[PDB]
Amino acid sequence: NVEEPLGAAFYIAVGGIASSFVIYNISRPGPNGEPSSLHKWFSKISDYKDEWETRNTLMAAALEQAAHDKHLLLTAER
Amino acid sequence: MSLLYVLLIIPIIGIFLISTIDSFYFFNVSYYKKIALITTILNLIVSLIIYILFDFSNNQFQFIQENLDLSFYDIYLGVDGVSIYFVLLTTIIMPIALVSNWNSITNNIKSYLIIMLLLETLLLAVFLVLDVLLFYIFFESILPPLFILIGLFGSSNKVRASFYIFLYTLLGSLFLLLSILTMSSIVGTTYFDVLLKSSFEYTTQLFLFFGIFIAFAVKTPVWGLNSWLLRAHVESPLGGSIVLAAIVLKLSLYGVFRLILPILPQASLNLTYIVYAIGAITVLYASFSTLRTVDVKELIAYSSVAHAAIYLMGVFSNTIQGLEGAILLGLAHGFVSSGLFICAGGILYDRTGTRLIYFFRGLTQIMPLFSLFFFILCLGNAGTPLTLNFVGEFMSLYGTLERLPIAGMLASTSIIFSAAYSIYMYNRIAFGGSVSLYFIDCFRDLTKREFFILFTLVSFTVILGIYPSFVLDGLHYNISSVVYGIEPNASYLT
Amino acid sequence: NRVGDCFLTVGMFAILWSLGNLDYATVFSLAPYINSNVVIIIGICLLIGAMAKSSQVGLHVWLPMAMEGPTPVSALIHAATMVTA
Amino acid sequence: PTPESEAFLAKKPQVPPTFDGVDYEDNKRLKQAQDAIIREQWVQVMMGRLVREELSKCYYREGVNHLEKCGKLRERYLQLLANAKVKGYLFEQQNYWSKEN
Amino acid sequence: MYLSIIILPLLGSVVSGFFGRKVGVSGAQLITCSSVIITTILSIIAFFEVGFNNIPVTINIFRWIDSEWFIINWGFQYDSLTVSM
Amino acid sequence: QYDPPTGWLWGVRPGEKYQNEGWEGPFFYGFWGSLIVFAIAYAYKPDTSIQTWALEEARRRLEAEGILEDPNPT
Amino acid sequence: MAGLQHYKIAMDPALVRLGSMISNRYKYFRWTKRTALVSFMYVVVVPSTIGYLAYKTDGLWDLRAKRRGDLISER
Amino acid sequence: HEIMIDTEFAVPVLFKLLPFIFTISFSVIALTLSELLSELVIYFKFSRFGYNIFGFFNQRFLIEFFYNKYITNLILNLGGQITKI
Amino acid sequence: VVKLTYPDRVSYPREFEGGLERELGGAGAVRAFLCLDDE
Amino acid sequence: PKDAVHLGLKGAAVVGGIGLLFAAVRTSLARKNVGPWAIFTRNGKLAATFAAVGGAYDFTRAAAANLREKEDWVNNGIGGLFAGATMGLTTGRIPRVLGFAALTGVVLATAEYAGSGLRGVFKRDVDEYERKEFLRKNRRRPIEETLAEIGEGRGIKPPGYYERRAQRLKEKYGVDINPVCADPDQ
Amino acid sequence: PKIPYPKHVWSPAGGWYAQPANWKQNTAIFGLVIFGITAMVWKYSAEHEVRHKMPEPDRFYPSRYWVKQIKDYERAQKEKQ
Ligand SMILES: CCCCCCCCCCCCCCCCCC(=O)OC[C@H](COP(=O)([O-])OCC[N+](C)(C)C)OC(=O)CCCCCCCCCCCCCCCCC
Ligand SMILES: CCCCCCCCCCCCCCCCCC(=O)OC[C@H](COP(=O)(O)OCCN)OC(=O)CCCCCCCCCCCCCCCCC
Repeated sequence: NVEEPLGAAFYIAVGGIASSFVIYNISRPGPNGEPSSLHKWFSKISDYKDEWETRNTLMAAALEQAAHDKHLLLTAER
Repeated sequence: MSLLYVLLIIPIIGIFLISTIDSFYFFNVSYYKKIALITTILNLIVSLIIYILFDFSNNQFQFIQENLDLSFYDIYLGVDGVSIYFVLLTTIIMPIALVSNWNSITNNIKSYLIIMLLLETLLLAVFLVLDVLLFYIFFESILPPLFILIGLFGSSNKVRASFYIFLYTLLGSLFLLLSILTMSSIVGTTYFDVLLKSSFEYTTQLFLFFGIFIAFAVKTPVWGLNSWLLRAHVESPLGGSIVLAAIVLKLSLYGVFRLILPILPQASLNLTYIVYAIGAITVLYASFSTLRTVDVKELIAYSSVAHAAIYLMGVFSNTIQGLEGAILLGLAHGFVSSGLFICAGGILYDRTGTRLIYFFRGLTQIMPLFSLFFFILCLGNAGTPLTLNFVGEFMSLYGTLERLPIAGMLASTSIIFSAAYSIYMYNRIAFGGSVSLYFIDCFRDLTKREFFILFTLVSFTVILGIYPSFVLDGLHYNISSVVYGIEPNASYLT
Repeated sequence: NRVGDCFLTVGMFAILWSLGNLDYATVFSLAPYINSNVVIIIGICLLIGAMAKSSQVGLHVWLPMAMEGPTPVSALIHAATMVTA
Repeated sequence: PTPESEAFLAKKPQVPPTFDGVDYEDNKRLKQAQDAIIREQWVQVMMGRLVREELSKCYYREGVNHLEKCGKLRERYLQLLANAKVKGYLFEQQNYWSKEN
Repeated sequence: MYLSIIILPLLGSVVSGFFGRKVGVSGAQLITCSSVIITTILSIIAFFEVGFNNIPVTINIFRWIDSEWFIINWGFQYDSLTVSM
Repeated sequence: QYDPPTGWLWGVRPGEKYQNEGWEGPFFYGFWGSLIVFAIAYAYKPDTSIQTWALEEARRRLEAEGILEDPNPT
Repeated sequence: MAGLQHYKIAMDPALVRLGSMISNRYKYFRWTKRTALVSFMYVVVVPSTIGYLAYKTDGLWDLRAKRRGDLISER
Repeated sequence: HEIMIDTEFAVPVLFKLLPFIFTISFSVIALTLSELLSELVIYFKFSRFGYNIFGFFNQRFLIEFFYNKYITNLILNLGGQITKI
Repeated sequence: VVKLTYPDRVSYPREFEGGLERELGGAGAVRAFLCLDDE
Repeated sequence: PKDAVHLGLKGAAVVGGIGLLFAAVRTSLARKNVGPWAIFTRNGKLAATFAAVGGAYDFTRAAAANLREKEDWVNNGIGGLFAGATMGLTTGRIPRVLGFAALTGVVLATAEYAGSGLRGVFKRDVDEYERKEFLRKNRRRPIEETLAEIGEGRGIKPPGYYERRAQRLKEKYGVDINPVCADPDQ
Repeated sequence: PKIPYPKHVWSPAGGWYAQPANWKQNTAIFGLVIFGITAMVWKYSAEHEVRHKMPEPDRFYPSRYWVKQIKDYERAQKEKQ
């Protein structure tokens, strides 16, 4: 006469499928290929139009010159 | 402050809190383990944030910080696609490894947590440093904590295991260091964006390859240089084993993508047949000995050797799919070996106190939840499709075949033999009769803790086995940069 | 069956190597033109895989031993559908 | 032609895909060249992927008749398959070649 | 319908297996047999659509493995052989 | 005749309830919560894959040849 | 016996003794004609054979886009 | 590779009905050998020729014997050597 | 025994106008029998 | 050319002389009143073993140069390989014969290949700034220079690869390469 | 008879002779869930299927009643003369 409840795993599976359907639908770009309100935020925050290249170039040249100086000091004539 | 420095700083903060909170509150050890776990969660949250901002098709290192204060040894941090997934693997594995030892560490709990937190910082720094000598410094830094971790928390043979892993790794690494120092002398630095533009002459490349290869074959490990792993991965505490097989084996693989492919292309291509003979021999020999291994944790440890042979052959394939498959297999091995070590070193071992296969049989009858996850993990170890293990094995094996067909054909035999030892070990433990008559007490099934570390690991392998694009899409552009060769009508355009 | 799976994998590897991918339309559209020795390598490879799943004399021994399962399994899996793969 | 998207232009190479007349001490210019060689190889590769897609549709459209009606795509895909491959920039960065040799 | 043939036997299997305690013996048999019989009717309908009218059906959902030249999709083709099998 | 479904989930005997070891909060809410949030965040992440950029140029070049029809002819 | 209390196991002394012999067997290896021959075969001969075959067939074949009127051989 | 025209028209009628002649006769031969004779097969079985024939076919050409001896046990002994020596 | 006694082919090979050459893929592919050497 | 026997005798003398010195120290350090003639009675084998090894070393290296008509590092390897075998011959165990041979052969060959600074080094006597400068920015080389050492194939197909392979394939298999066309209309 | 077994073993598939008293109610919910997922899969299929020949008007082709590709063709073909 014991009854077996559906259980928490039922709601995770059913809820996860339902949530996946809902989240996928609201995240679509819409009828036109126009980014949504949230799409523009993620594109804006991770912009780095030239930041990595600028910093990387400055560091590469500096360690280039530093190697130059050590080569000069290490190969100096006795 | 860079997000990459935050990644290295959070675990040090947790170490500080663990070591000082006795002065603000006998504090319960639950509080200590709560601090360490939340520390790993925040480190994982930061790595997820980095990945959301990360760009998949940039050949500039991302999230770097300008120094402008040059010294003799400065830590420069940067990330690209060939390192971003190893950072994610380290930050996902570390919380699971902490929960897997929540109850089994009974003495010296503060020391255990501080070592694991320090291991997190050091292993992460290996993936993020932008200098070749910085790579050696972080690669070798993990040895003293690993020596102490094994010796304070290991099983009966912990002393011999601790010595083996320390002396093997040191010996191999000393040959890598001599290779790195030669590079540093010719070029003037080991910063990546400078050394990768250098062109070493062919004979220099050959002797540079030897010395870097000796170290990476000790760390892969290749068969015959692998007794340190068969000791250390078994005698280690469970959290140590997960870290040692999920992240520490991956160091030699990520090391190939920084230290051999861009700067030793001619030596790598000319020596691939030596690499492939060793990798082929390792695939067969390790497979046959895994079939005859009677320690359950040693059997899972030996299968790591066979899988690492395939990613090593994929990394020397000089093809896009072989290189991406190598990274895919490395990652898939991290989830699967973590789960199989939890099943053996954490579920069987805690319940029985023994690791001998002769005492186990028919566990499915009383432990259905364990047998369900254990079986799925054993299919992952056999590279069954729908796991990320099939995707990595297939792509790695295809690249090895296309580079050198006889080596790929022998390496392909792993599809037969990995199934053999995985299915044999599963059948003897979960199936193979009624419940073993050596068990006096009955056994409880998985606790909620055991269930949710296995479920989480099994979730990652299956989700990525169905949509491996979640890693490949961020791999394609950067991994193009390590391929060596030309097409006749595609090259030298004008 | 895993022995036959290993040969099917190498045959897929040979298709990928020669044709660039393994969708049916591509393979079947290019088959008349590919090197005849390549067709043999792929063909023999997928024949050996077929031998194991359809229990031909080389790789047959599993199917008689598969009668150890419950009877409706033999009718469905080992007689009518999977043996025909 | 399909208009070049805003996202596409953000990653379009400003330099030709070559290493000739590139000062390797100029970090920015060298990485720009490397990006151009890499991107050009992928375009040729993605071209083959699109040809294969068209060949797939005609095969399932012409059925029995595919051996006669799909030859033009058939030839195109084989040409791309014989020529397009992501080979990296690093051989061409380290090895200069001349036509007059 | 063409996708519904693929997923319906899988759906019944996960209810029978991962929620057997919920449906019991009779619930498991009702769900699996129902989910296989309904799939069989759709297969008979498919055999008429694809085979008798000679209309093959292509369906691609999401890519599985995408590396340079290899693009493998979660994709299904129904042709005369498919519905015959 | 059938039996009532029995068994102790997580080994909790029918009299008692599950006791928290202290890991459940951080693991379910921090570890799994963050992964779920990241997955939602990943739906809105812009595509920066080399394929997407290269497919668009490949389409234009095959539009240039007599392979693909041009939506915007001249 | 090892940290946490585990369940009661009928630890069979023969099986335990067999497990101890396997852990300590390295201490009793000796060079004999048999062991040297086996060790030389597994470590030298078979690997050098695969190495020689891999060497001699390196670059021999390529399958990519090979049609009728062409050869798989490259060398 | 077409043969169907020759199969329909070029095959002599004797070879077309030969299976049915054999089927309708060995069924008589088999049904008569039992329930009517029943000692002849016994005489064959208890001959050394028949005994060996009976055992060979009952033991499935001895393939499982030779597979187990020289493939499966060969691999297990290779692993034994690798682990021990 | 079969090799000694197996009947000769009892029909001339079927011929195809043009050898179905275009519909079998052109001269690059394999074609059908067309006024070729006898067999 | 060189005299293997004459050079080997000198080798035995130099290291036998050192062995005789170590023989004298053992005799001097003896506790019992054995005498001055203990040099060849008790410790005599030590001096003989040393003369045997260094003689064997100088003989076999000198012979190795004569047989190969070359003067390179290898000869110091076989010389050490033979000297190490002679060292192990005294023990009477075959594994010690091989292992001692291997160590002596490897150590002595490694020293000769790298030119150990035990007595001097290969002085460059050149501009070290120019040496490191040239190796540092030799970023791009002529392609032929690479091809001369890795070759063609294995993914290295420089422009004109197909024409050469066509030529190569004809010279070996006697087959002209004419790939078929996939387009019936050509 | 029926085999004895431990009552402490919890298995997701039920165990040994497992049938809850409420099995019909639970089966009804799960069957409803199965219908709901199947319908979503049906909707996806009817929109994303691809054909290269359409069925003739007089032939039994029930997909013509839900598949977007054929529904558009039939609606457009009705505009004749
Ligand atoms: C490949 C990795 C896994 C990916 C797929 C993940 C699962 C997807 C859903 C699979 C179908 C649903 C399976 C239901 C589980 C079976 C019944 C059950 O609950 O077992 C518990 C049962 C409980 O059985 P019980 O309910 O009869 O309880 C009494 C029985 N004893 C005595 C044991 C307690 O445990 C077992 O008895 C068997 C243990 C092994 C379980 C086998 C795993 C089943 C899933 C196979 C995965 C299929 C992979 C596909 C291949 C990949 C494709 C290339
Ligand atoms: C052994 C297991 C093997 C598993 C193999 C993996 C599956 C591959 C084989 C089956 C393929 C079928 C997959 C379903 C295809 C359709 C997916 C779908 O649900 O699409 C609907 C939804 C919106 O559709 P949309 O893409 O927006 O179309 C408009 C575009 N302009 O799109 C969505 O985003 C909704 C996504 C919700 C999840 C999809 C439904 C999943 C159904 C399968 C669940 C099985 C597990 C059941 C768990 C227990 C349930 C009781």
